[PDB]
Amino acid sequence: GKGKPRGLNSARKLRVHRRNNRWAENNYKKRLLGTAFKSSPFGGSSHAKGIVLEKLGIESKQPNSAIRKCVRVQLIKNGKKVTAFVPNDGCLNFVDENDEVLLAGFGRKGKAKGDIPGVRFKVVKVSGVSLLALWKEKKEKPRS
Amino acid sequence: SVGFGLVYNSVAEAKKFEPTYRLVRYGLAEKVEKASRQQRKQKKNRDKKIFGTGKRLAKKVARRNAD
Amino acid sequence: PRAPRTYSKTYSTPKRPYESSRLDAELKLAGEFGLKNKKEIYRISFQLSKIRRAARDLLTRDEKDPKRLFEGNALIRRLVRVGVLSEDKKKLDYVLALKVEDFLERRLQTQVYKLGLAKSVHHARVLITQRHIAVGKQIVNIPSFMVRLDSEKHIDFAPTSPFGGARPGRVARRNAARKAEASGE
Amino acid sequence: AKVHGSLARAGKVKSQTPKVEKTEKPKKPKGRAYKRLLYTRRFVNVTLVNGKRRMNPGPS
Amino acid sequence: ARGPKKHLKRLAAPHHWLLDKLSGCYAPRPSAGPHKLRESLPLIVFLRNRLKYALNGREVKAILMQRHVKVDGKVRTDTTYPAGFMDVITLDATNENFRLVYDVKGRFAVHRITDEEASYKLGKVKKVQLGKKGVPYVVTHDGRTIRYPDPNIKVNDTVKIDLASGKITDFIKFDAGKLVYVTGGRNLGRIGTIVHKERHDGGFDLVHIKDSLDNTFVTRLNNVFVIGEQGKPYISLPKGKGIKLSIAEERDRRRAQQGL
RNA sequence: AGGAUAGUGGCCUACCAUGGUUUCAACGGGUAACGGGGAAUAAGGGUUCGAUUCCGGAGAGGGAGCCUGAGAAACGGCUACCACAUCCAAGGAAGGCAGCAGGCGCGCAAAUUACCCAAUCCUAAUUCAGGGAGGUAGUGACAAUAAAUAACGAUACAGGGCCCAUUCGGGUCUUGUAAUUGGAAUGAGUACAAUGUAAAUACCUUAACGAGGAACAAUUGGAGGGCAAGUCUGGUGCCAGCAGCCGCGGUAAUUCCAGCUCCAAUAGCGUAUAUUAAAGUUGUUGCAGUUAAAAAGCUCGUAGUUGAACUUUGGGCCCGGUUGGCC
RNA sequence: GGACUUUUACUUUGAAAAAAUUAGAGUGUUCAAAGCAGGCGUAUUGCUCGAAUAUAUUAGCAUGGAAUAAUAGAAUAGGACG
Ligand SMILES: [Mg+2]
Ligand SMILES: [Mg+2]
Ligand SMILES: [Mg+2]
Ligand SMILES: [Mg+2]
Ligand SMILES: [Mg+2]
Ligand SMILES: [Mg+2]
Ligand SMILES: [Mg+2]
Ligand SMILES: [Mg+2]
Ligand SMILES: [Mg+2]
Ligand SMILES: [Mg+2]
Ligand SMILES: [Mg+2]
Ligand SMILES: [Mg+2]
Ligand SMILES: [Mg+2]
Ligand SMILES: [Mg+2]
Ligand SMILES: [Mg+2]
Ligand SMILES: [Mg+2]
Repeated sequence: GKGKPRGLNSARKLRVHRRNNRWAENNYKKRLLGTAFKSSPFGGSSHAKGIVLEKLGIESKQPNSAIRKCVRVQLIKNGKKVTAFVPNDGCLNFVDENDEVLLAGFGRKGKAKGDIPGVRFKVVKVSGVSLLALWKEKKEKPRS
Repeated sequence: SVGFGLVYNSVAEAKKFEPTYRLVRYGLAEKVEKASRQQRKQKKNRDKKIFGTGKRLAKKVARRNAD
Repeated sequence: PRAPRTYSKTYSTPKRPYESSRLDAELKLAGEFGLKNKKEIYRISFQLSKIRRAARDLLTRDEKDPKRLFEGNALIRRLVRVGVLSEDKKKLDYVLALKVEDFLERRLQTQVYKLGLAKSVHHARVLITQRHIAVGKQIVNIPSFMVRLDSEKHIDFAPTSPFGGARPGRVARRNAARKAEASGE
Repeated sequence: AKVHGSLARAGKVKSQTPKVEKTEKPKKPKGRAYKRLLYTRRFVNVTLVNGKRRMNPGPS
Repeated sequence: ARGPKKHLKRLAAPHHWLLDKLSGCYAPRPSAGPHKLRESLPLIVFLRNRLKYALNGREVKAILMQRHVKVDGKVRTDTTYPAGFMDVITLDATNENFRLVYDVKGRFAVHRITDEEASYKLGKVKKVQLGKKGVPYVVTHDGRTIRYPDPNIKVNDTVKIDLASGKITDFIKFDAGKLVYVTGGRNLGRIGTIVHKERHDGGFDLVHIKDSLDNTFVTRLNNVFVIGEQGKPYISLPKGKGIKLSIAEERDRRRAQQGL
């Protein structure tokens, strides 16, 4: 019974069956294929720097109506283009075009967050200054 | 306070078995006025480039300067 | 390179951050014993969990086991010496009944409060921190000193402290000088 | 997917909110003193107990 | 790699030296000599760490370069000289002699001996071979060769060396009911009597040893060192006589001593 | 069989034979692979990590070759070729920081071109010389330990206490509130000095100075639920924004922006990425497959896995110990 | 020395399996993380406790057992015993 071998000398069958079915997990498949290294905007990194290409107004998903004020940026280390959300009231006037930003994920390891469709990154800093510090007026955006 | 202590037999045994830094601390021996470690090493490396005493090249460059 | 140093954490955070049933119990303990924060309770809980684990895993084995005898006697002796466990109820199964309040009442703050000289646990803590208490001849300014049942009779004001004598005090000196000036001389 | 999404309206509410300065109040004690006052405010001075213990009740 | 190593990192030194983890990145690497470095005690370790006659290696060198210390009757000014089991260390001042024997906890213990015992030493026969010109000789455990030995001296026997001339004054055969000393393994420091031995052709002869108070254990033949007969050892035993009390009754003795 | 090697060996050569490995996975491909001691987590079983303090291996821009030597296929040795790079009077000559410090570049990502051989050890002809090995300090919120930002004093008081509190009257021990009002306690910081150390800087001590807003002023993140904490007050009106998830915002928003208040951890707190438990959502322990995903259309069949029962059982005699009803 | 051996799986016990790390004994680093120190005399020129212990798998090596599972024997007797 149970549809799996039980004999004392069936360890090879059990180990191989577990190895084969292990490929149906998400995390095991990503680790073994090296997807983060190969197919991921960051090179497996938590943060990445980019140059802002343009400012975008992303419409909110149902049942919400809003313009989400994102930026299209190109990463320095690999040249990939991503969309990053700029989190706070305002803070899109702090970003500007051709500026340098630092990006993190939202927190869902991919998996666009909330009502923002197809956006997986958020801006942490611009021109070397924390966006939170610029929003709280602790610091000021450098001219350069 | 808690510390350590040694008492020797006479002056000479202390002055031979005691480290230089403690001799200098107690005033028995003076501090040797040596150059800094870096410039000492640089001078040693400079002398490494010289084979022999150096009077040969010294008078040769003196001839070149006073020709 | 030089051999690595060994260090460990002395506390563990609870699995559930926000549960009122123990949040208020922790605030009760902190208010009763004049503790700075919840880490001071977490440390005692970590220590007591270690001791309870040791006693449980050492009672699971039968008597007259040399392992159980040696480590059980060592743990019993240590707890009795520090005073968290009384002279009576001196057994491993009686170790499991220990509570955080036992170590908290064996803290230096608690004893300094109990034997007069403090009138309050908060006064006890500031008194200890301000180098006014000597457990023996030694000034101890650590409120969690964990007195060990043989230094209780020896807790008094430090001889180098104004409460111990021989010094009036910084502010006392300043105002004595000012008061003498305002009086005359 | 609204390419025409108006970005000119960013910061509207935070710009138009009336600026109200924080009031000057005495400093609150920090550390064991703060735990002391919290203990008194929660276990000794139990002010509002309407129905059950209430910890941030409003006026009325 | 590329040649012999000259450094010994601390935490890689033998544990029985009892070196403090801190206060130094390195440990005294024993020089080549009569004993393997794993089961040897360097002079600097014995003089500084064990006897506290020196504060540091500089003072150890100051001691040695004055010809004060001598091992087995020779000055041996080498700081890291590998003094090992059964060796006799002599200090010209303080009028004392030491014999290097492990205590029961498997480490060399500071054991003082008299001049008569310091005059000689014991050695374990590692091999009996015919040398050049047909001259027989034996090799002891401390890397010593003695020509013209007794014909009845076989391998793993014990010989008594006069230590003033490298000559054998007596020998003990390896036989049942003889007091042996364990020099390796988990039984370092034990002193007991041979019960019997297991042959095991193909390697690792096994010896059964009974303690004085009837603790029976087994050990490899390579760790067995004959030191006499049932009672009356040829060498003064260290304090303890190698019995290996259990930790509970060591605790009980410690408490009886401390608390009177 | 010979040659070569320090030596065994297809290590190489001559001749001969046709062998050797493989579904019990050879061979090939990939590795964001140096192996291990070990680390994180962890009821048990496991999962994940290990470039990095110890051990072993390998390498010194990439290859190859070699000298000297006991020991090197060495690179702070040489030789050549390749790539890179320096000086030049143009003839030529000199190079190898994956040692220490430091610079450029790279990126999310990592410190002084400091002091010293005093300690640990190492090397030499050697007690003495040398050692960026090592140690000391600098930078340093990687991580960890301990724990300052205050503690004691006036007048209304729910009366929780005693003459049936019949009088804001009385010792009711009252911790418990109202910018008030008073002394006392002290280290953060400063520096006599000594100690500390090769010298020092700090630490432990210590003469004086050092508190009233003790301005000597604690932060971070939250207050719908998960999940502790607001039907408080303004502003906004599906906008701006918030929101891990569910959701909150279209004129009375407990969810946004603020003020007040409160909560949580606290010299730390939040965020991102990865990983572990939670996960009996990888399963041996221990899943599921009629309908939720999942019984090959059916049968044959090799490897693999697994395979009925039976052969000396049962009886007696001795020796030799014990959480156990009286020396 | 041979008129000397069916072969295993399995299980017991034992030798070894670096140190550090881990668990853990002792010790007022003022407490603690730590470290492996320290403690006691009248200090009249000295006595002394330590620096334990446990585990570290699979394979190999010995070693007691012979239930369980496999393997072999005497069928054209080319069989055993002297
Ligand atoms: Mg090397
Ligand atoms: Mg050949
Ligand atoms: Mg051949
Ligand atoms: Mg690699
Ligand atoms: Mg590694
Ligand atoms: Mg190499
Ligand atoms: Mg040579
Ligand atoms: Mg170099
Ligand atoms: Mg080199
Ligand atoms: Mg460098
Ligand atoms: Mg270094
Ligand atoms: Mg709010
Ligand atoms: Mg709630
Ligand atoms: Mg279906
Ligand atoms: Mg079917
Ligand atoms: Mg089909």
